[PDB]
Amino acid sequence: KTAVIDHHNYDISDLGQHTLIVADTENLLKAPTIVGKSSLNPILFRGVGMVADPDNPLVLDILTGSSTSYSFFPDKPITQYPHAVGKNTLLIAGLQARNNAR
Amino acid sequence: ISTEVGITNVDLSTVDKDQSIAPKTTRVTYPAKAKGTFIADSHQNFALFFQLVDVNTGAELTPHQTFVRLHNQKTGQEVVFVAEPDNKNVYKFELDTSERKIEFDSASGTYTLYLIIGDATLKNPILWNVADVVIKFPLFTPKQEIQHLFREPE
Amino acid sequence: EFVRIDPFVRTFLKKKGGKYSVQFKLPDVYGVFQFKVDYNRLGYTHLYSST
Ligand SMILES: *[C@@H]1O[C@H](CO)[C@@H](O[C@@H]2O[C@H](CO)[C@@H](O[C@@H]3O[C@H](CO[C@H]4O[C@H](CO[C@H]5O[C@H](CO)[C@@H](O)[C@H](O)[C@@H]5O)[C@@H](O)[C@H](O)[C@@H]4O)[C@@H](O)[C@H](O[C@H]4O[C@H](CO)[C@@H](O)[C@H](O)[C@@H]4O[C@H]4O[C@H](CO)[C@@H](O)[C@H](O)[C@@H]4O[C@H]4O[C@H](CO)[C@@H](O)[C@H](O)[C@@H]4O)[C@@H]3O)[C@H](O)[C@H]2NC(C)=O)[C@H](O)[C@H]1NC(C)=O
Repeated sequence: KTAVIDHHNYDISDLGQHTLIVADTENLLKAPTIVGKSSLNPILFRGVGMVADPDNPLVLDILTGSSTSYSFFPDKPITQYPHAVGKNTLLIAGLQARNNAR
Repeated sequence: ISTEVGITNVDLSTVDKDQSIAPKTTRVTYPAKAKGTFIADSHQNFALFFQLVDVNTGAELTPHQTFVRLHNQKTGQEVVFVAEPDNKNVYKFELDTSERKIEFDSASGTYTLYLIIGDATLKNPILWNVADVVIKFPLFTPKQEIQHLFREPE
Repeated sequence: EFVRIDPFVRTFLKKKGGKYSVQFKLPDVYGVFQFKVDYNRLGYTHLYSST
């Protein structure tokens, strides 16, 4: 039931929950093989925020969250430590296995 | 229905682990930068106490997200902490060196204390750094070239 | 990389014609040595050829 909630980067077209998150083109992977050569305008996102191991050799992070975005239940107050609270909130995350499976 | 958040009382304290000396406390406003830089180490701990109220009849309004994040300018690392609202309607934060060694992973450097606050019902997503706090504790790249060292001929 | 258990010689391959080719000398130690060409990059596939 969680969402990538961000209160500084929500688009105007929102339901009042700030669930829609406008991700900038700065925090991207910066590898032209994956995310293309051209320059991109800020993208739109509405999904569940995942996290990946820092000392993981295989995993990639195509698109991380912003600097203030946190992922927690939009209805319930924050009691525990929220999962992937900062810029380690992952939005798009890829894997390149040992058999080269994308 | 939306609301306008406001911060009323903020106290930047440098508490000394020793009982004998009284703590030194300095106050600052919402859109302001604290003069000077505070220090927190084994001998001295950091303390911040703040209260949040609404513009009209602000009876102890509690935002959904209130994270205190310290950004290290030199290395880029940042650490985010939660805020605890004691039953006196005072949000409090206590920065210790021995107690919170694991969070910062025992790394000494200068941090900036940004405060993130704002929720689904607040009008303005506040973000102002209180002061610079100095904290001090006690694969996909080519590898290095190797050349072979031959036996010296007699 | 020219490895036996650990690399003895590491050099940069240089392009000529359509192939990356390098010429060098074999170290003094005798044994069974193998060439590992491992190309790993961010986004590209993993290349690995050992003879
Ligand atoms: C019988 O069987 C035995 C079992 O196999 C054989 O024993 C083996 O023998 C080989 C070679 O004789 C040993 O390898 C060497 O160990 C040296 C000391 O070990 C260090 O090990 C740790 C460092 O290694 C770690 O490195 C990274 C770090 O994370 C890690 O990934 C890696 O896996 C490993 O854990 C360290 O912790 C220890 O404390 C020790 O310091 C080590 O110095 C040797 O490295 C040499 O050689 C290799 C390849 O030969 C090079 O890649 C290195 O860069 C380094 O190269 C130096 O020498 C080359 C030629 O000798 C030069 O071309 C290089 O430029 C470089 O020269 C510099 O250093 C010289 C001083 O030595 C200077 O004079 C130069 O000017 C340069 O400054 C190598 O790793 C095995 O450890 C050993 N295994 C066991 C189990 O004992 C035995 O040989 C068999 N018997 C016979 C007769 O063959």
